[PDB]
Amino acid sequence: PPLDLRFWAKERGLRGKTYPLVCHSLDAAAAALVLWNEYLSPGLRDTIASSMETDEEHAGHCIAFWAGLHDIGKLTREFQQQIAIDLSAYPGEELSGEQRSHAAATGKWLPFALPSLGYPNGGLVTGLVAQMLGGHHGTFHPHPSFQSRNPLAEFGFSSPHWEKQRHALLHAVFDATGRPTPPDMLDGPTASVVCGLVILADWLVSQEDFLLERLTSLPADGSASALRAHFETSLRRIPSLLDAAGLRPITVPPATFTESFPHLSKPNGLQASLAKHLPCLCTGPGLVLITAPMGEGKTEAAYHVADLLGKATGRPGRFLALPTMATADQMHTRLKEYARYRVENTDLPRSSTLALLHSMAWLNPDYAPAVLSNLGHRDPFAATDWLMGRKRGLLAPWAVGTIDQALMAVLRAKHNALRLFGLAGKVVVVDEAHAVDPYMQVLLEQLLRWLGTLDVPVVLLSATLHHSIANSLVKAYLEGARGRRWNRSEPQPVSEVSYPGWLHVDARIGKVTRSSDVDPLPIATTPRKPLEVRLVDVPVKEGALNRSTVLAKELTPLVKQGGCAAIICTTVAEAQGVYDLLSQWFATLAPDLYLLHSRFPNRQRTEITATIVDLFGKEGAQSGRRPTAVLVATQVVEQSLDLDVDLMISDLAPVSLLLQRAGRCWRHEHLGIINRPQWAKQPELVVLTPEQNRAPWFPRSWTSVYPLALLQRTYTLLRRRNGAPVQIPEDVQQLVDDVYDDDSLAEDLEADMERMGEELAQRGLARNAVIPDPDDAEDNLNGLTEFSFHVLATRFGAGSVRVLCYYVDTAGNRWLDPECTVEFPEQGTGREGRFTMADCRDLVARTIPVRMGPWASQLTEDNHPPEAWRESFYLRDLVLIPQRVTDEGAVLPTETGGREWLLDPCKGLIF
DNA sequence: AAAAAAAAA
Ligand SMILES: [Fe+3]
Ligand SMILES: [Fe+3]
Repeated sequence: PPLDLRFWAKERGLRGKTYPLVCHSLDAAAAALVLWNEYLSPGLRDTIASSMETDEEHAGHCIAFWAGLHDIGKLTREFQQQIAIDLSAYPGEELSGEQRSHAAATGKWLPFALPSLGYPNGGLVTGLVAQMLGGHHGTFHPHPSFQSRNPLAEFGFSSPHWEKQRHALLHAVFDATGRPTPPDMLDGPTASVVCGLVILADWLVSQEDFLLERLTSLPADGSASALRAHFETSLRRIPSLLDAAGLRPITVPPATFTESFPHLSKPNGLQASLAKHLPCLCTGPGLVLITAPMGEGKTEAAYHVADLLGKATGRPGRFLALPTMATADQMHTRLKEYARYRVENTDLPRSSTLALLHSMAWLNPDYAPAVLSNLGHRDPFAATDWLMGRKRGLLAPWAVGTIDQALMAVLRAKHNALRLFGLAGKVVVVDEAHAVDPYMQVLLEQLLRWLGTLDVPVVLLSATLHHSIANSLVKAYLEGARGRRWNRSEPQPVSEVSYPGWLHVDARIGKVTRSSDVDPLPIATTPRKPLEVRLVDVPVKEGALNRSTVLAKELTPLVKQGGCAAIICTTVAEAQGVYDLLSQWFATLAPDLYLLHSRFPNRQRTEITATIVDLFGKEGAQSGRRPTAVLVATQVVEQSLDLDVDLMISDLAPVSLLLQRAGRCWRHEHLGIINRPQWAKQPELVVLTPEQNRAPWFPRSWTSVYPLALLQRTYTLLRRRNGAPVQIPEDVQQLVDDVYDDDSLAEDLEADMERMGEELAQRGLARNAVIPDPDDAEDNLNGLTEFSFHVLATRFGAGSVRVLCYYVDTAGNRWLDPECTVEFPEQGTGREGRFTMADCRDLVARTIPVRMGPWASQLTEDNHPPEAWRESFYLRDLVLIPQRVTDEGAVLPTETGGREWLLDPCKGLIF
């Protein structure tokens, strides 16, 4: 039966014309063939073809065939009738009432039509292929279950008339894709990756410009030759689609370590070790763990290892995962200049974007941009509009972003196959591994498991990391590589980690090689004085600390001779108070005071951070800008601050964090450009702690952020040391390990029990969130996107919402400032009162993250933005916090949600 | 009671 072109696949946006289902099908086939050849990493074609146990050319054709069958389910009365169409010649299959999606039809039809071409009826291959294609809008469905011997009919495909056309179309794409034979073998995780591929094919050839063009040259009839021609014409056009979307591979030539960093004069201990010992080890897929301090150039080490693992696996793509948006912003810049220098300066990639992947990237004026428009004229690595979209970010050839963007691949959620696919062709590098908590850790573990089975190499960077965590992460990777999980009797892969140190895991044979194994000698780092740690008891007034006496004593030498010092507090109110205390004291004269926590407007925090890393940081010490200054802060000090302080005062915290904090003490001493006042004899950490009145007691505010047992364990650990200073990095790992491993450090058995149960809560909630282990998804993709009864989180806990303070006078008119000069925008200044990106930028610059709590259940009408803001994705979910201002001009504490709020210019948000 | 992230075809 010659096929009927009357059946459509697209209408909308086409100016009254419709695009025939055959044509869209072949476009998709052609798009997949091109993607397979010009987009996929060489080593991913190799992994995919191995699963299917056939050659790359056959694999590709199979895949092109499948992709051209994705919308076969549209060929039904239920879909076709949505527009005007003459179906007089096709009686039967009357509307069932089911309202069943075209992608579900596809998966319901294919299992029972595919055998007519060679596929095994009831076969594993047949089932997966159908299920995968049914998942093409991001949701997988169950295998079709049926009770009769006529499954086609049982599922609604009962018209012989409609059935010939469904078969004509099946044979048409089969013919155009070279009639490939069915593969012998196919498996879940492979199929899930191919699905992402079929999705990217649908998306690319669905762009209105592409469709409006193809509409000029539709085939004349449904003849084989007209259809062969359409396919070929579409083949011709797909590479321009890759160039326009920014998707071309970025390949970097092999080089030595010094060739790759020519402005690096002295290669480091770490660096010399890795570059010397790893190339022999990197023979194929595998994991490298590197644990080392700051200032040891782990960054340059990782780039080099990534290129090694890259070449070995035929994976030129990169994804670098960062703990924060700020650090991802920094690294994206770093990675860009590296790529500029490294790629052949003659042949710049002008149609290959290096993407930045996080939720605040759109509002980045550097990154965000301001069709075949300007093809081959963009700046190399520049962000493309296409790659701004949706869940496309991980399809960029190189990308840097939050670890969260990688974790979303293994969460039960729509289009997680897309992110799996985008990751599958890359080398993935996760930085700051020691910073992922138990919940994130179970997610990182399922990710590692899935990368392992997909042959993607992984570099894990960490500061000092507990051996149990290191073990978990390498065990998961290995579990994926080898196709089965660990036994209770099987010996652990990592029983000790050293700091500094590194480790390599071969996916194939499962062998773990430590650095100590290949050189007995320890790796040399920057020599530093041992860190002095001193416990100072602090009096307690009304369950809180009276830091008064102690702050006076320890800071007095600073008031005389100068120097930089930092006071770290466990909560915001505590930091807010301490700043008030030193505010009043310093009023009696010299020296500078600063305050940083999370509760400042975005612009003001970027401001405070900048003048702070400026004064205390490397560039300030090198510019002679370092003052002759006291920082008050919360755990913001823990991430991403270039600071060098002469003294640090911290509340008690888990040693891991207390050691991380103390990384600021004399951070840049080796560079003898730095003047330390006389009283600064040693690098020293003063740990504050309540004076007790038999297992240590701590303020409730502290035990709300850290587990009491953990505090107790750390206190005991440090007391036991009797004033002895900490050799860095010599005693570091020991302390990290023992604070958990040593049970005599926990005298309060009830609290230690509550701590382990809390961690059990975290791991278990994560275990519910993630997709199945690759071995559980072998013959069935359905649990990848299955959930019932809300979006699943990449981080544990209640989360935050951004708030926007506005101000009211006694009318009351509403203003954005306390002066009441800048009016509150009901509308934004764009044509037709619509908000621009610039509007959203200047607005989001004033917002503040607030921790979720009871207050959010008690909001009213005047806490919600106007009708107009409901339009903008960026402004929609904001919460307004009113601030009364008197006619005299004073700003008053103002009720919202059952408490009072006050935005102070020096202390930020108070409640 | 910290910090941290987070419309497609
Ligand atoms: Fe579709
Ligand atoms: Fe489609």
